[PDB]
Amino acid sequence: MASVERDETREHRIETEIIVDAEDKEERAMGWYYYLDDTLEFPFMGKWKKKSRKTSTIEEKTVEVLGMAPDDECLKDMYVEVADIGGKDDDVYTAKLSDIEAIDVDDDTQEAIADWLYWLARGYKF
Ligand SMILES: [Ca+2]
Ligand SMILES: [Ca+2]
Repeated sequence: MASVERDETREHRIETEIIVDAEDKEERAMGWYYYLDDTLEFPFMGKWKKKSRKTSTIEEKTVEVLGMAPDDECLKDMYVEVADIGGKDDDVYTAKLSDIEAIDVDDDTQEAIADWLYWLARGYKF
């Protein structure tokens, strides 16, 4: 639980659109995956604020975000394909959406990310 709520409007829009028929874990994951992709307008630039290896601290890296991972990944958690801008600029990886923040993106893309970060802080429902 966390108080990451402007009002119960978010909970009701999750309930009446994203997960309305979903409660089996695969459906919960797919409901989130479908509406998050559709809201996000990839490609976009972001910071991979990777949870550190040392502690609950952050090891940031600057990345280009190509798209959400396959549905085969997105059954377990929200994930995104990413390419390192910092040095490689020629190779690709995958990151949790839970460890990404967008940079200079449109409002709808940024809202999907912020809303997912609220769900992350809330402690999930699947
Ligand atoms: Ca069901
Ligand atoms: Ca889309």
